[PDB]
Amino acid sequence: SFSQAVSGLNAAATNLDVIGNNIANSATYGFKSGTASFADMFAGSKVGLG
Amino acid sequence: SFSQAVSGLNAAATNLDVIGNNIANSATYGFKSGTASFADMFAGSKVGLG
Amino acid sequence: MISSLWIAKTGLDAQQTNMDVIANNLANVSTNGFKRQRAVFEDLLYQTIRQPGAQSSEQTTLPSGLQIGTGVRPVATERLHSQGNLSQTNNSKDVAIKGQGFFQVMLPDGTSAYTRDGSFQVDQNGQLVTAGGFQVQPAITIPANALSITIGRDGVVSVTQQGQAAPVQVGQLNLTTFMNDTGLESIGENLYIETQSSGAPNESTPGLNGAGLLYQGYVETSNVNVAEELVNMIQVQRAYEINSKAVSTTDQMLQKLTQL
Amino acid sequence: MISSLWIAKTGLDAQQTNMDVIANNLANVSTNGFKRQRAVFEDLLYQTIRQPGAQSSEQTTLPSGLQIGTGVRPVATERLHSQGNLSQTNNSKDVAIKGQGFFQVMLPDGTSAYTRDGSFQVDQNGQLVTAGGFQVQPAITIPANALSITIGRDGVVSVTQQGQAAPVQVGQLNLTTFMNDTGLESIGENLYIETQSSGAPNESTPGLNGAGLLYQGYVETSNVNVAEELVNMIQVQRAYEINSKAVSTTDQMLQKLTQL
Amino acid sequence: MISSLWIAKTGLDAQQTNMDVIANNLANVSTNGFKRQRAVFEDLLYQTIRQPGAQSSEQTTLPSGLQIGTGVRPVATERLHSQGNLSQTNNSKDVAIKGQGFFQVMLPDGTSAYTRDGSFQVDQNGQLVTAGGFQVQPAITIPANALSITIGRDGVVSVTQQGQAAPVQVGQLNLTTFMNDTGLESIGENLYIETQSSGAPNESTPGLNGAGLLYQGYVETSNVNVAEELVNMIQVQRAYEINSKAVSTTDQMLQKLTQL
Amino acid sequence: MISSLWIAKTGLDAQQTNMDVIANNLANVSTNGFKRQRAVFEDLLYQTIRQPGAQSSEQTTLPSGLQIGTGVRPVATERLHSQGNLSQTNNSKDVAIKGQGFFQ
Amino acid sequence: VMLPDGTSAYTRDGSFQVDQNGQLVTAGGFQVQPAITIPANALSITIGRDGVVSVTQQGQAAPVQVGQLNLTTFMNDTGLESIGENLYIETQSSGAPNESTPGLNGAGLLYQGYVETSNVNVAEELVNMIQVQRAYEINSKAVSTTDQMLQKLTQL
Amino acid sequence: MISSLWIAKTGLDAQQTNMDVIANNLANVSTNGFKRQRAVFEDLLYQTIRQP
Amino acid sequence: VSVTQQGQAAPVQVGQLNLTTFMNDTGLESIGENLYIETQSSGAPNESTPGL
Amino acid sequence: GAQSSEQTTLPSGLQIGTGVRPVATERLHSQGNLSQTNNSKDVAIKGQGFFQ
Amino acid sequence: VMLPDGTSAYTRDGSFQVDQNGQLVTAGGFQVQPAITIPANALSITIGRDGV
Repeated sequence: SFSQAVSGLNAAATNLDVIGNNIANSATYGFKSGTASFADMFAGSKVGLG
Repeated sequence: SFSQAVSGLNAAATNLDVIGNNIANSATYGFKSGTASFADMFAGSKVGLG
Repeated sequence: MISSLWIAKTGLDAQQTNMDVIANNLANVSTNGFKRQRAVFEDLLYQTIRQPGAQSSEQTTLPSGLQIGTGVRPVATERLHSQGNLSQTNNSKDVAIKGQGFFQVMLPDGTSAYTRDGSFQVDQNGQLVTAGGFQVQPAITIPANALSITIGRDGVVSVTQQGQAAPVQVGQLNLTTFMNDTGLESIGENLYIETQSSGAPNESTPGLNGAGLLYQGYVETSNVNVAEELVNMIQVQRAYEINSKAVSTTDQMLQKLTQL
Repeated sequence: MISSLWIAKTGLDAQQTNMDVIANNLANVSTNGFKRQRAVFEDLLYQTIRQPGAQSSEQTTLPSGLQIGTGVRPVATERLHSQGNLSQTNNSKDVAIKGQGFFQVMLPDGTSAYTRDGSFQVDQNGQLVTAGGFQVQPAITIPANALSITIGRDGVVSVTQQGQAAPVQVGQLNLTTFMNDTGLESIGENLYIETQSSGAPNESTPGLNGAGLLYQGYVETSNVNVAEELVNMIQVQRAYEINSKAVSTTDQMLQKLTQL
Repeated sequence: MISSLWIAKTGLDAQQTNMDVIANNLANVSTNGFKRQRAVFEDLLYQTIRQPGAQSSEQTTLPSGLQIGTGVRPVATERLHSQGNLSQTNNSKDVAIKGQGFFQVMLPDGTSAYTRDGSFQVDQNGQLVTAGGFQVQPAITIPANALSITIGRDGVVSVTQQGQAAPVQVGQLNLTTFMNDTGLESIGENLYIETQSSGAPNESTPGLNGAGLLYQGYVETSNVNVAEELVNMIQVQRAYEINSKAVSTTDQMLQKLTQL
Repeated sequence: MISSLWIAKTGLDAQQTNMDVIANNLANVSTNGFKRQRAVFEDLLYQTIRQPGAQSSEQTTLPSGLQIGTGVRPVATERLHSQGNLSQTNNSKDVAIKGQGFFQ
Repeated sequence: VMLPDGTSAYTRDGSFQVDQNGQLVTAGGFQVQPAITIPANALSITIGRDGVVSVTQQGQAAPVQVGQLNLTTFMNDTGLESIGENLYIETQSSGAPNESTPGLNGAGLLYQGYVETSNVNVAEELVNMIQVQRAYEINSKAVSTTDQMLQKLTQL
Repeated sequence: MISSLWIAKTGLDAQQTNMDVIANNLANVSTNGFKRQRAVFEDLLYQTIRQP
Repeated sequence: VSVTQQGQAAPVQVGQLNLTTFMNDTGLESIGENLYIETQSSGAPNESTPGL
Repeated sequence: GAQSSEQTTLPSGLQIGTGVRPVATERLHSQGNLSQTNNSKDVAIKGQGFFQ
Repeated sequence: VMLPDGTSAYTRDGSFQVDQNGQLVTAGGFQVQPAITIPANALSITIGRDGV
């Protein structure tokens, strides 16, 4: 729960960095916006890893 | 590990001193702003000094 | 004096090392061209007692014998060599690297150190020097009558004199790359020297076989991430407190025994 | 000199061994690729005196006769080989295992050891080694001018050179699986060696018949559950208290016999 | 009058010596340039009784005969001559060493002592003295109306005068290095004198021959690490308690002898 | 009454002196032209026992003998004579120093 | 370790010091075998896994090998004679001292920065003191009983 | 009881005097012909453990 | 009795520790130096592999 | 110091001592820290004098 | 050790002192041969492993 929560914290930070990069490039000719895709990291099926 | 953090606190205080001095001279003819540069104090690697 | 006490006395020291690394990283959050550290740990001795796999009978083996272990030791603190974010502080004397190369600087004793800090100054004689006063190599002199300094993406330093429409080339800045960037020995003042684990210094031009690119008016900031250091402090503090609790439990156990 | 004192001494030694195991587990919390250990005890000999089941009388037998037991002894310490939670260190050379495989390294002596920790570095010559400088086999040679190292899910190590849109394969990282994973002899330094109780090392590709998947930029932290360790510390302290009280009670009884 | 009493008395004395060293280390937390101490212990004599290796039979030997040992005694006290953490005192008169050098000062008796403490003052005559008033060597004298004192990384002391655009040199702060730094005899007042076990005084400038670099405005704090001292206090207390229990057991044995 | 107790007693006294220095520095924040104090300590005497460098055998010397030390003592309290921040009170009689002089 | 008289002793206490002429010696001043001389220009001394001692001097980017730490292995360890100050001398029960590199021929490894502590188990010794004391109190009572029996016999 | 405690109590009282002066200055903003106060402090006694 | 040799993932068998069993163990002759010798009331020393 | 022999002297002879006694109770006449009681009548001395 | 009559005796009591003319003597005052004479400006006397 301190490694499953850290993973979610880092994922949210990555998403926010992507959003900030999209905002900063509002006026940039030829720029394409970016989005982040997340996937779970299950192991056994009863033990989630974040 | 107390001196290492005290040094960082002092560096942040110096940065804020420079920022405050720059702000106070917003309207002062012939004023050139200041900038503080920092360098680490590694002793023999594998340990930090601040 | 007792085994668990030594083991928990190694746990305390390892967690103190982790806190030292975290605090040193947080203290240098603003120094340009900084690479943050990461401490790695490994298991100490493992007392054999009953040997694992020992032949108890003539046909039955003993699986996973009584392997009582000792505490922990740290192998080393390794530098996480990643590209710090570049900052546009718009000065002609600040240069930032985009790849994985290093600037070569000549130490006063005649040896050469390697630095990724790009905040360069000009001494009274006109040479490019590091902010600590160490002269850069292979020496780039700047005339007194200089109007503008232009350092291109290939490291060519040009100076435009008065009333002349063409720039004058005053040198060529080269980047040193190593087989192993982690093995370099940090000597402070944002300086690293060569060690035998870092191979040999391969000098290269900025854009060819693997030296990085130089951007003028840019400074390379540190790669330290504050939030991760905060979370790591919260976890190191808890681990240190729990190991101290183990020390206290051992102390209490030794009390009753002696009292008997 | 008296039986109860030997029994209580054995109990005290067993509880001290349990505390030593707990302290070793708590000292290796920050170690990557560490597995927590648990000790299992067995009761000692049983004095026969009156053989149960003997004829108590011509037509009747003795039900559950007089057996006097000795103390306790530890059988073995078993590891818990389970997947620890993954941690993102954002490093191109850190590798974590999702399944049940091990990395193979060569000791300087020429023998082969096995480690689950994936914190890898590169030496001065280019080969992938562990933190202790041991060379990962099968030898993976990273060339001088590498820009990025990609390690896939199936163990292929590729290097992307400058100006070439295709990546150059420079090795193949395999995983070794053993029938009995807990039977390996731990030599410390995060290293396990094969014993006769750990079967034979079966090499396999990471993704095939049961080797795990390799994740780049991830490290497998220890599986030590700390709250369980605190509760077990409480339990061990109380058990040591009770055994010491038994020793003290036996001491008080022998005193009255001396006084006689 | 009984062997065990003398042995346990020696043990008590050794533990008291360990506690004395611990208290000395703890009392000097705020001392600049202080080095922590460690005690080394050895076995005392060994009563031979049976000779191990003697001829028991015509073709058999006596393996590991009856050797009875005496108590314990401290061998020696060793310092940990390592770099202490630096502290910024923002004073132009305070100098810190980054390597392994010593400052040479002159005692009032005319003999030279060596100190790593950098808290310097200027006397009424202008000579750079230490906090106790001993004159550094050489007499780095200071002019009358100095505005600022600049001590470089290589020991060059310069003074900036008024109306003069160039700093004047008033001395050269040198460092003394020894073959064995642990062999220097401590005399108090943060002063070490030469002995025959500390080699010879090698005078050198800061930066060459290994001697360290000088930082102006910083002081070298003590290297005492508190957590080790606390765990060692626990160790000393419990070992002292065990040895006192052994003394008490010997006392009860002797008393039982007296009653008969 | 025992050596370690005296050493710890000296350490306590030194730390108390440091606390007094800090308290004095704090009490004079609003004073004009005040220079803060800093205390410097020194390590006390050493009980010799075995002499470091004493010739044990005919040829081998004893390195780093049993130098059991006593506590600590404060040498001095030094002022930091540095130019404090100047404050404008706009008064015709208040004077401030820019360098390193003193009024008599 | 080489003793002043020239005969070699053996120790497991790994706390070493450099003497005034370089030279690694034990804390008692006896020189360790074989010879390692550390120069003045040394910045850091590293002792490897296999006992190789390397010294880093200023300027040189490559460490300079100085000496080799050779471990002496006996085949009967307990048969050694404890000569006092953390030293054992060979006897007829522990003959043939085999010099070897650490890690080879069954020899152990070297960890630098760590010292092996005593293996004395404390609870065992306390329980043994209890047993010894009560045993000395039951033998003393046997002495007293024999004395009383003799006094009664010789009184008539 | 302790020198540090007396020094800190004295510093507290001095800062309280400064606060009272500031409050009295603020309370008399609208008064005609008022002159605001300013407090001047000084160092107290200095014990000579070792004479400079 | 098996020993571990360096580099050999397998133990080397050295010997078997056999136990001698007597019929009337109480009839043995205690000769002093923690040794019993066979006496006509404790005859027939049967060597055996322990456990069998 | 007595002549133990015809040519030698006795060093440090047999002195058996009795217990311990208190000599004197001395006062430490130093300057205590000042406390301000906001009283027009309380006076404090700064040097080394006494009121009569 | 040298007896008053001039013949040499032998002792194992290692408690020695020094008399007023330098010189090491026993607790009884008899002088020890060989003759070892400690000077007056001595700061510390070390007796080594080999009797130096």
